[PDB]
Amino acid sequence: EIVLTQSPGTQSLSPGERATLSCRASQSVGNNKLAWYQQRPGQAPRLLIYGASSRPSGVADRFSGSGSGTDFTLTISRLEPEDFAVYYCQQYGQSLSTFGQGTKVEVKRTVAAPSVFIFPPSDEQLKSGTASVVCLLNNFYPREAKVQWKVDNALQSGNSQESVTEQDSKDSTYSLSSTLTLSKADYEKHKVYACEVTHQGLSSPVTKSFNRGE
Amino acid sequence: QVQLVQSGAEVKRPGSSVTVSCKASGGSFSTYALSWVRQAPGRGLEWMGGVIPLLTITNYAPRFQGRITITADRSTSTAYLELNSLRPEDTAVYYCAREGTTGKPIGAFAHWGQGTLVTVSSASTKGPSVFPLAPGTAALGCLVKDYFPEPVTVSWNSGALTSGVHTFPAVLQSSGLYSLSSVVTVPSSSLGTQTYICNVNHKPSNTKVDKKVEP
Amino acid sequence: NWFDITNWLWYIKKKK
Repeated sequence: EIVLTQSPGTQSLSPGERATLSCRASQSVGNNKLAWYQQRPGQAPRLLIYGASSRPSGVADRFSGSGSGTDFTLTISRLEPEDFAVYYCQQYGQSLSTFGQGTKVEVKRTVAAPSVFIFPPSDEQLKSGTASVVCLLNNFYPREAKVQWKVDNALQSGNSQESVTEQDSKDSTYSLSSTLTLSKADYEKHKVYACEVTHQGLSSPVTKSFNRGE
Repeated sequence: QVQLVQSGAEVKRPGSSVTVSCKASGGSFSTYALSWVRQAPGRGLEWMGGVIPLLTITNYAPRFQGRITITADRSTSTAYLELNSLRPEDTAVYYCAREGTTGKPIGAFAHWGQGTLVTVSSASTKGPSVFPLAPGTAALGCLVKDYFPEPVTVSWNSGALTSGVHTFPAVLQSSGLYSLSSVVTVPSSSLGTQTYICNVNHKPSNTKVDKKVEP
Repeated sequence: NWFDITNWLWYIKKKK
């Protein structure tokens, strides 16, 4: 099996910049049968380059493929807004075809610390026997951020889940939401619910908290 | 122009087998290679195998060999993927993909179907509860909890409010049910005067809720 | 390479 390595897995670049994406194969790819695809969230992949360097009609000539053997490159001569997307390489020079793990080309912008908000459970939800507490980290950059829940100063594990939005098409930030869930009875055994947030843009962790029942 | 149209989303129980279909129109079916590629949630593309219909010649990735069958029916220009012994890690969007032409075939996949979401789960259809996330700048939102299967869509103020709205990807809970949240930031000064309503639509359960979020 | 089969088919179909 030929292993295709796309590294780095993310590149943060500015609109109008040149991008070069590498694909390295663990062994020589037969007849330069190497393709590149673009994929946007919610869409099927789209073929940009085949045979290492050939471009289908309809594909913008700002995309160009080069290389041979084990070292292939997709170059985007000047990034347009729609070029911020995920790119995959694929070799089909042996009957076992394989894909690279993909490289996400994302918009570089200035660092923005998260704005943090905490939400106690609604009265409606509590009436049904469950308590979800939500922490929102809004409009930050870069994507890396961490949230920890503390309940009466005890670090929580296994009772939360989180997810992150796609990069915002207007301000190029990310947001993250985390939800802590307990039974109503367990929620009522504790007083202080806090979320503690770490991010490059913060010089020390930010905590938002509430006291149950206020 | 070649167009590939796949069958619709399916929920499958663990251990079952799924068949996904791909119907082609607009080109020559028999002499071009048709592959299946899947993409698990938050993961990359994975090539599974392919078929050349005229020759009944299949080619499967070793990972799937013994668990997959790909077939083609010229009479209806349809290709089929069977995947057996399903497990939770088989939850994915499955795409059919046909090689492009210059005509002369190029090997690489120029033509893609729209994808088929196959969810492997023991969960039953269930509509969500919609709870408020009650509110310089203020944040407010809705928590759309415990539904199955995907997807849910959310708008604000019947689509009139989009600036500052963030609707998060669903998470899969230990119960096998999904949850997601949608938030918006607004002026603090606007909270007394302006109404904020989250419109949540979960078609499989016919849950269509318009929840007013207040201080 | 299974991925070269249809190219071969195209060529033999063109020729004769």
